[PDB]
Amino acid sequence: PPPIADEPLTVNTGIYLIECYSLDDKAETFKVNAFLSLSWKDRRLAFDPVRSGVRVKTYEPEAIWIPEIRFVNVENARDADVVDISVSPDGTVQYLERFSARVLSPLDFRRYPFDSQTLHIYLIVRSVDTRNIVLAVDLEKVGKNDDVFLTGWDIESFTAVVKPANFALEDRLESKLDYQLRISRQYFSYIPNIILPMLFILFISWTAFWSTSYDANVTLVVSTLIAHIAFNILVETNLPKTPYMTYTGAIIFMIYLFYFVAVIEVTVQHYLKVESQPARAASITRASRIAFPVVFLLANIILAFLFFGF
Amino acid sequence: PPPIADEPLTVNTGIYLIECYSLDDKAETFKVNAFLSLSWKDRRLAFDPVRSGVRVKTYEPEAIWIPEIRFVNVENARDADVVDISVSPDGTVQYLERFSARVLSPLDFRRYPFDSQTLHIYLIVRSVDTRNIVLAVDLEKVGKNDDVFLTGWDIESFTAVVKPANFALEDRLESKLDYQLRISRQYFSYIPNIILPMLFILFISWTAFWSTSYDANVTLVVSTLIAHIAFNILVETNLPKTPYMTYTGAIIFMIYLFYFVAVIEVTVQHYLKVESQPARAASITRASRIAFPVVFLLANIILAFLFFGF
Amino acid sequence: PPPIADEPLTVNTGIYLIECYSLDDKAETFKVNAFLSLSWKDRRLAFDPVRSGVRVKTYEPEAIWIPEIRFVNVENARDADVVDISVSPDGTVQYLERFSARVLSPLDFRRYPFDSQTLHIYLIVRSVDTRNIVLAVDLEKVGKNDDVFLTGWDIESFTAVVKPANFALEDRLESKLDYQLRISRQYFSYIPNIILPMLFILFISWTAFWSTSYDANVTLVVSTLIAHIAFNILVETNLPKTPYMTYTGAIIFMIYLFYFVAVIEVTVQHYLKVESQPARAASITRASRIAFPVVFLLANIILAFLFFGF
Amino acid sequence: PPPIADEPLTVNTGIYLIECYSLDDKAETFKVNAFLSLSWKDRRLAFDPVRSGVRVKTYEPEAIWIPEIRFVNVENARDADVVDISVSPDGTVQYLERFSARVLSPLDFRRYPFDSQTLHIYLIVRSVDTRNIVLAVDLEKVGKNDDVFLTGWDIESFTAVVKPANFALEDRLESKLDYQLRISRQYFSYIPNIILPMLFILFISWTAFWSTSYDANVTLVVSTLIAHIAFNILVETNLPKTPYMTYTGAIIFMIYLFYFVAVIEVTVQHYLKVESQPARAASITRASRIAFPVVFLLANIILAFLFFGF
Amino acid sequence: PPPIADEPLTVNTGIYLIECYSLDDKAETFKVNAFLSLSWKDRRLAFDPVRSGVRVKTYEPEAIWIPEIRFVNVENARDADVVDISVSPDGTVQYLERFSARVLSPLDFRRYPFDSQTLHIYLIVRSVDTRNIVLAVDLEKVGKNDDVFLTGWDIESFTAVVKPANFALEDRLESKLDYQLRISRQYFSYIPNIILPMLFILFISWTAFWSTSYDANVTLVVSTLIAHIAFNILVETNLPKTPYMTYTGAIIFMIYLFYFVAVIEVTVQHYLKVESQPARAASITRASRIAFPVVFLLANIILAFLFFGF
Ligand SMILES: [As]
Repeated sequence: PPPIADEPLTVNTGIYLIECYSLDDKAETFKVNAFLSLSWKDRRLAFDPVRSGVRVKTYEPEAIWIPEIRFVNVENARDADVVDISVSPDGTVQYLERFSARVLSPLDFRRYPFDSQTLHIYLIVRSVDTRNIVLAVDLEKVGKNDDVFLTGWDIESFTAVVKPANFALEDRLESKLDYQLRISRQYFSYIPNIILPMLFILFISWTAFWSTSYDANVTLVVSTLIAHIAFNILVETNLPKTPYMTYTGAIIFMIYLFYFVAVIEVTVQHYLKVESQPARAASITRASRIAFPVVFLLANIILAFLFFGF
Repeated sequence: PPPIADEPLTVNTGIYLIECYSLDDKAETFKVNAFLSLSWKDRRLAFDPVRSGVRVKTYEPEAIWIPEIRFVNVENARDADVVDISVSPDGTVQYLERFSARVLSPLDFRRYPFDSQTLHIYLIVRSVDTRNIVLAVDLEKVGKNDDVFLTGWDIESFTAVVKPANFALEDRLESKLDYQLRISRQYFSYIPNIILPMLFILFISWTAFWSTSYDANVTLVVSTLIAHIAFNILVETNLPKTPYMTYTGAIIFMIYLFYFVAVIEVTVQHYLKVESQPARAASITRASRIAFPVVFLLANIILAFLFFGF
Repeated sequence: PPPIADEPLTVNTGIYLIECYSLDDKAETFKVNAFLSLSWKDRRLAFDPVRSGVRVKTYEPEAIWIPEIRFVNVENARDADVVDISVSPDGTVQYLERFSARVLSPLDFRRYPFDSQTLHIYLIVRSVDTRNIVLAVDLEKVGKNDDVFLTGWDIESFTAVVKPANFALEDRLESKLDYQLRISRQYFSYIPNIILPMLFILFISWTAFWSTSYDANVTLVVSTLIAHIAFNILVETNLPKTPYMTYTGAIIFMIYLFYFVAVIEVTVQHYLKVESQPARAASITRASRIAFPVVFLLANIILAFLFFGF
Repeated sequence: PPPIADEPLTVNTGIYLIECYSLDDKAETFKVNAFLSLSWKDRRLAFDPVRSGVRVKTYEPEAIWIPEIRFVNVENARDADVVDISVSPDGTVQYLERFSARVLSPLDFRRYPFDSQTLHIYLIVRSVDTRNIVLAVDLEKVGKNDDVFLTGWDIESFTAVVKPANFALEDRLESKLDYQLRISRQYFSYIPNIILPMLFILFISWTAFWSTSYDANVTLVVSTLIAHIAFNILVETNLPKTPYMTYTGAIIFMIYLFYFVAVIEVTVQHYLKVESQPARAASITRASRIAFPVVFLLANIILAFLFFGF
Repeated sequence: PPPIADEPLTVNTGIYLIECYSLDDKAETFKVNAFLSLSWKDRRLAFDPVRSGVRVKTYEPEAIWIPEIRFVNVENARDADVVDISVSPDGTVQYLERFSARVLSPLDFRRYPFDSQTLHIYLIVRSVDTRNIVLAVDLEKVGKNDDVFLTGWDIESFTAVVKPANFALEDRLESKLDYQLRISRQYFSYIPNIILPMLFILFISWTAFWSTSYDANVTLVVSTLIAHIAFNILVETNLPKTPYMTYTGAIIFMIYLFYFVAVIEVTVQHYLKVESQPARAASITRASRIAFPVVFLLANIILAFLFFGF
């Protein structure tokens, strides 16, 4: 039984994030638990305050016509408990639920450890014989408690795009709203646990540039290579198959080369050193011990720049 | 209370993918959230527009007879919220739900990293005392929003096989429709993260062909073999027990042989070199350093061709 | 309100597997999604066809008395949606649900990778003031679609034991039926991924029988031992704590010995070789390089036979 | 509407384990699926058999007053389906449900692999204006089918403590009953898979007592130490953080010492052997090769005894 | 139908922990199963005891107006079964449920293995046309059975902050209460299983200070480094990405340096020893064998102090 408007019936939305959690880089999802608020004039519900009880009367959901606001990017439909309904005397309705949904917003792992993401919540509304246009009421959209959590992320700002996108879908226009959650990743921990440990094994690798024992230079350079894979693999886990190159995975891969030529050298500073031409061998090893650190720190400036600097 | 047709009652289906996600190579499943649309003539619902309200009247699901459209390849029954119902005056009904199901379609890992998959959704309908034939209405089957996601997959095309398959099941014919989602894998990331890292460890392996120290050639060749397992295992995880040979697992296994004979050689270039016959030993190592890269790059053309080229 | 039979009321069961999945060797469970079909004469429901509507009338579940068929080996009670009810005129009822349960059937890992399992589904029915006997109707028990999946398993045959087991439980006899699903494991993949890789590391281990450097024979034999654990552990994961010896775990353990004595020898071919008695040492190593492969291939025939051949 | 007793209303309980599974050493829980049976005299329900139908009349749960029997050590409230209700003519009620709960009973990992556990199920009942006392009816407490499973455990005996513990909680006495499940662990598999593999690596370790090459005695003793961690870690996984010392973790830790002094020796038999005093060095190594095996087998008798023998 | 108070209606809360479990350091959550108790005067419910039945009358939840007490830090809404309701004659209502919620409270891993945590439960209540103020009744808040478990934690004390925090949220004041659970970690097991095993591998590392073979000093020091990662990684698992430095992760990282300079030395005591200046080399190694243990034990006092001592 929809409210006989005179034109498109505006319905006034607003989300108040209460809990925010389980951001899942792999699945590109996150859990949210907030308030949903809705308002609309249903002139029928109008009531002489004086002749009746008080300012507003409260109804159960069955009694009133209430507009189906579905979310768009959700796994299942959301779990919502209706907190209150409050018809004003002119026929203005105050609806408030407290939903708990798992949201499917995508992420840009381009700068991975140093990435900033923007999450989305959608809310379509499908029209009928009155058109339904959604729109935001920013007094119930300051939705964000001062304790929203979201581990391993700094939460920058929850806001909403005031202009709805009015699609037409299978012959009844829908109205879609864009609620936005902006987040910076907490990259700190990736340093002591990934970046540094990773760099160290790289350096040890190439003390083989001050050694002359092939036997202890393989035992060295090769053993270190292994550990890099333990890290390569460790990272490549908490991270989806991007069809594009992730910054961290760039440098994590640039590295493999520095282990490769490293080997090449130790191998060469050996074929030379045995081809009775140490003249050359200890010239190479002599230089290797300079070229690598440079070309690395160089390539990383190149890389680092190539990603963030662009 | 079914609509007394005069022949098989056609019911007009149509899916509009809204969200698409959690494709699970291991389980061979994916999550989907779309519109389901249905139409049929229920002459009873017919109504003088002029003597009554307007173009169409809307009903709750309980009021109208509505045909049970179950999905076939689903884990549980799907979670669906009814978006709208709209009986036309001739008795034509417009049903629209927004279901959210976890779909069980199988995949062909034959070309694994470079594989293209086709996913399915089925929709049977069980007949009664009127036969029910489903059929597609392609205006509500352009079902695919321009933001369907599906991480790690490029989405080629959502369409449907217009001719239903009319089975007879336990004495009431059912009508089944085939909705098709075609996808190409995003193979890019498998390169910097699996293929390349994997090839590198292989090459280092066989710098042992320019070494002459057994001790540093095992520490070398053996250490590299281990890492290959870290990769072998890494891959063999995000991947079901195919009863058949997966391309990537082919080359991932072809490799083990190149590690084996590698060892064989270093081992031989040692039993020879100590059987006072370096004449031979440094003839073998001499050639090993050519045969392996060739026979590999050769075998890979052979392999690569054997898979994609056929 | 049970149907006043004149003796034990037979209820006619039948399962039609539609989906079959998530077989979990660790938990000894599997997921299933099938039809449940039931029939019984409730003479009360009988109806003059001529004086009434048609062949059969359909009821909602609340209207008719319907016998509680619980499954026995289930985690929670099963999730079932009622597909149809059809009382015949003599009072014969056609019930059809589509349940989706997680089933708890045990497995025999004795021949592990080459094991064949038989899964079970039970269906008790608890009697009241008429005795209830269940029994199978094999026209609704050809339950098995031609697309049942069950990854990593070949599905041999779904059938049922026609004779119910009529227990008496806490004073009301129950009737239990045995539905059986027989499956052979798809052992193929365990070859390129476990068995072979495993054998290789074993062989490399004992090239130490053609080496004479203790230093490169430990670096060798010990390094390989490690990798075997990586495999030992890998396997010991997707596999419950059987109180009995699993074939694969037999040979996976027989192996440890061949690594042990291997060490013993290299260690001995060293205490001898340094006790100025290479006379003996290179006699041992001489034989070791024959005994091991034999005694192995021998023990494996012994083992293999001991398991499958008995 | 409770039954107006004349004193404490006795309610007669009884559990019949049907399925038993997912014992979780880490979480200290287990899943169970059994019958719950209850009896009480509700004189109101009394009925002239002769003037009425038969021996007993059956009711739905809403009709009769039925006593809330909650379980105590449960994660969530239990999932129970009511199997039957049967009021006798004196007003004696026969209630039978089939619940399925996840139970939270603790375990004594003191003798870990060789531990015997006793699990619990509780059933409080909160009184009102008649006191409610629970008590066991041992004819519905032989609850244990002859197929109860519980992988990796031998099930010794399901029984119950006949005397309830009548607490007073927040001013209404409660009555609590103790159902007991006794289980021995199936320790067999821990031998081929943990204990033995673990002892082997220990012995190999100290063939370094018959070697004289520090270089191959470290590559030896150190490589073996690593593998022990692979086992140390493997075990320390399927096992909660006991605030106390687990037998297995005792010997798994005693071991580390035998690796430590082992190293000490090889290290010493080297500082000695190079301080031109092999007089001593090969006196130490000479004895080391006796002391360790003894002091070990000695300490293990000490340990073993200390745990099981006390 | 709310109770027409004369001022803010106080509602009297109280939790009695019955079961406590699944504390999840990674997710920062825990499961709880307790009693919730509520009291309020609803003068309407008042009843002449003499003219009516007895002391108190009991109602079903539907009959009475009952205040919505939502928990705040919960994943989903909590699963609660109503145990009893008991209106006194003045209109005083005794509500008692037994809920089972998964609670989202954060933790301070600063002292990780030796950390003490405080968990929270919240209970808002949203006002209407009478203000609702919650408050604690400490006779139903001694909520904590003498068998609360919580594996791997010693439970210090369950209590509550008597003064509610009265927020105003979207125009209706809410009242929030703070229930507190204080817990000390059971750090014992982390010793035999992490700390000690970890220290051992560190010591062995630097027996390389009494060795002079570079080849056996890398095979030594490098092999031990690997094992430390097996531990580094092991730990870094059961532990969230803190944006801050965890004590255990401090010392677990301080370590890497002692492996690094260790290498440096062995590498140097080799470039020196071969630059025909053993004068120096065996002066360094001479000192290394003192400096490291000191600077370590020193840094650990520094570290240990830095964390716990501040
Ligand atoms: As190694």
